[PDB]
Formats: sequence, structure tokens, C-alpha cells
Amino acid sequence: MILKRAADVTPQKISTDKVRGVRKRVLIGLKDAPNFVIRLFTVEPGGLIDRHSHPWEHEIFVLKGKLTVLKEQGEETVEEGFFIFVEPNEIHGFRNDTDSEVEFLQLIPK
Amino acid sequence: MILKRAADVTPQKISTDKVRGVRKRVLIGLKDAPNVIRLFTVEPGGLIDRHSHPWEHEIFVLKGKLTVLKEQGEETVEEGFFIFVEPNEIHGFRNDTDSEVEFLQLIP
Repeated sequence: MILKRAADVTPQKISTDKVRGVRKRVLIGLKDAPNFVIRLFTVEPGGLIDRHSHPWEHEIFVLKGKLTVLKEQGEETVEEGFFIFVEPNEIHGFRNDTDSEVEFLQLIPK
Repeated sequence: MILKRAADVTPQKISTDKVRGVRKRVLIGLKDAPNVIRLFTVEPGGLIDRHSHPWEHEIFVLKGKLTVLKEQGEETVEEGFFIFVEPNEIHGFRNDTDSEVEFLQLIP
């Protein structure tokens, strides 16, 4: 078995035309042995993952804070302890409307 | 899109020869659309004895200090640790602290 401390994984500071104020930790990568990809996202205050869609599904678990979820036609806030299923091709995004860092797990089957 | 509070899932208590002091919340089940996610809560002194399954498991520790039973020895980890358990690998879990331990379990 493999046991690793998520905070030891090097964060990637993402700042693009689609994503701002986000740090990404790849806990289990595309080329890793498990049949899943797992990323830990940290969204800074005011951080924004623009609405987008992909053919693959997503599972989200909110670890810390209040996360605003952008949907195709609207939005919704959830807090730590919420889990989210995003269907294939479903338009979605994320925003941190608080003054604290927000953390969530992103789960993708291979 | 499905949005759910994990704690509102009604927990299942598990009391078998090899599991004691453990509750399980099935967040995503077989009948559900996603391609299985469970939230385990281990009471103080609770124990998931050494066992194996042919599928792999992924674990993410949400709360507390989780003692992992391995094929060779034990290892205690804390909130924020992630664990990959290989297919058919013998493993278990114990809570040696005085507060509840919580972890997510992911099965592809």
C-alpha cells in the first residue's frame, strides 16, 4: 500500500484565462497505478474556476469552507462535508466567495 | 448535478466478527449514476480487522488519527493522508484515540 500526506504534495499555482486563484495538488495522477485520478484543490478568496464541461464525470467532496458551485443555468453554495456528482458533459465551475481558503477533493474514474 | 450533505446520510452500524465500533455512510452506491463512495466513522477503540478484497481501495482521512493495519506492521496517519490499497492486499484499521475518526473510502 501507498500512504502519503496530501500537504506534502507540491501545489501547482494555476493562473490562466480559465482559472484564477487556485492551487492544485495531484494526489493520484493519470499515469499512477490506481484506476482513479484524485486532485486536492485549494481555492483562494476570490478564486474562480470558469464554467466549463468535459465528457468525463467528476465527484467532489468539500473538505473545508463554503464553496460556490457554478451550474449551467445558475449557482449554489455548499459547505464542508458536502459531496457533489457532476455528470458527463455537465457545465460547471467553482468560486470562493469567502475570506478563507476553500479545499475540495476532485475524483475522476479512469 | 447531485449535491448532498454527507452527515445527513443515515449511518449503518457494522457489528461483525471482524468489525466493531464502526458506522458507514454510503454516499454513492451501486444503483447511483457515478462510476462507490463510503464515509466511515470509527469510534474510540473501534476496529476493522485485517481482511482483503479483490478490488483496490482509496482512502482519504477526514478527521483524527487512523491506525492502518498492514501485511507487515502498522502505521498511524492523520487527517489529510491518502492511502492506496492494492487488490487482494490484507489491511485493516483501528482507532487508538479518544475521539471519532472519519475517512472516505473510494472503490472504482
